[PDB]
Amino acid sequence: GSSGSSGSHQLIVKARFNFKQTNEDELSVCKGDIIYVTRVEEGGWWEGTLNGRTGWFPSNYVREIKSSERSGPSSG
Repeated sequence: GSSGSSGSHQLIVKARFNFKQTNEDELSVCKGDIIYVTRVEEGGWWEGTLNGRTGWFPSNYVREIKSSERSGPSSG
C-alpha cells in the first residue's frame, strides 16, 4: 500500500534576521518567526504565512525546520 497524506504540505521555516517588507503585498519577518510555506516557488521568492502575516519572502535567507521537507521538496 501507500496511502499518502492529503492535508497540508505547509513548510515550517524560521526567519533569519530582521527582514523588512518592501510592500504589504510581500511578507515581513524579523527574528524567530516560523513561517508557513504554501506556494514554494523555485523562481527565487517563496510564498508562505507568518504569525498573522502573509506574502512572499526569500527562503534561502530564512532557515528550514521541517526535516521532511528539506529532503522532500513536496514532490518535484
